[PDB]
Amino acid sequence: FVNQHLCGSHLVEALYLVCGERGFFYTPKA
Amino acid sequence: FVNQHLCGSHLVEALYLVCGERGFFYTPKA
Amino acid sequence: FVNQHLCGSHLVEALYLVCGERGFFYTPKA
Amino acid sequence: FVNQHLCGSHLVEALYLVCGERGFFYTPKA
Amino acid sequence: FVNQHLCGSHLVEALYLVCGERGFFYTPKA
Amino acid sequence: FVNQHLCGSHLVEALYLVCGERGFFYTPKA
Amino acid sequence: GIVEQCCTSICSLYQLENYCN
Amino acid sequence: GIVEQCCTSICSLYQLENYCN
Amino acid sequence: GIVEQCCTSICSLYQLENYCN
Amino acid sequence: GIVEQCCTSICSLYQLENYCN
Amino acid sequence: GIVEQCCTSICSLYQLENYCN
Amino acid sequence: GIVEQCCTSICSLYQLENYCN
Ligand SMILES: [Zn+2]
Ligand SMILES: [Zn+2]
Repeated sequence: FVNQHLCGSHLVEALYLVCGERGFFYTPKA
Repeated sequence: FVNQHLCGSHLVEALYLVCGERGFFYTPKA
Repeated sequence: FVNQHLCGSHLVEALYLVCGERGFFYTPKA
Repeated sequence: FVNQHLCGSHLVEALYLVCGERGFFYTPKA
Repeated sequence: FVNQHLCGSHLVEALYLVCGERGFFYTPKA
Repeated sequence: FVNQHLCGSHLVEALYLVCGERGFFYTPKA
Repeated sequence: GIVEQCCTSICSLYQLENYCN
Repeated sequence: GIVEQCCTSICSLYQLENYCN
Repeated sequence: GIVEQCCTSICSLYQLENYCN
Repeated sequence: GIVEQCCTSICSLYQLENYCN
Repeated sequence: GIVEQCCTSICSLYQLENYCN
Repeated sequence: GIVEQCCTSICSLYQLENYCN
């Protein structure tokens, strides 16, 4: 795996890919 | 607004759009 | 619902989500 | 170019790619 | 067809659309 | 990491995330 | 849960707001 | 319409151009 | 217009509803 | 190939790495 | 946090795993 | 190359066809 520049909805798609049926929390600072 | 079939990554994009700065949880076990 | 920064194809995905089977027009200035 | 099955939001991304600056209408009732 | 500004994952989606079952190579410089 | 059903453009986004700077090939005939 | 409401069945943007933090 | 052509059936990028403004 | 506003500034899902059919 | 592994069946991110250049 | 880091800097899929349930 | 051009400049769907198999 390589480092990622992920902004906006692209970060949520990556979380979905990584976590799958395990689920995930999306929690931005402010 | 309209009722959608939203699945897989589409469901997570929808949560991002709707929740944004508040953040969200995606928990398909629940 | 929260305010949205939506550029490019991200704006069209949001329109699809909001309008659904109602359909929509995508009409950029210039 | 090739023939694709294009559905839901994928169809709208395809219209954005193909039409761009011209804009488009998505009217699934029609 | 119109000219495209395509960065990141948006370029890969366009390749998928253009090439389909023919497949494609995604080969960034560096 | 988890096991996903990944199809069509979703499979290509996954390859982009995983491969990034290395690039990738998408060859569904193979 | 969310999958059952929004993927098997159909759900509104208002129902989706139930999953905001 | 578009759904029938491009989702049930299969359609080309040229057919998609029919829906540009 | 909407395209311009949502990108150079900010816009709401309620503004986007103005573009449905 | 990839479709059979990752779309009909299920595949891991590690299997996806087999398709990096 | 993660949201901020992945966007203003860079992050890895292994860092993202910290956010699964 | 193509990746660089489409992002730092602009490119066409016909240029992208050069990358199909
Ligand atoms: Zn983007
Ligand atoms: Zn999809």
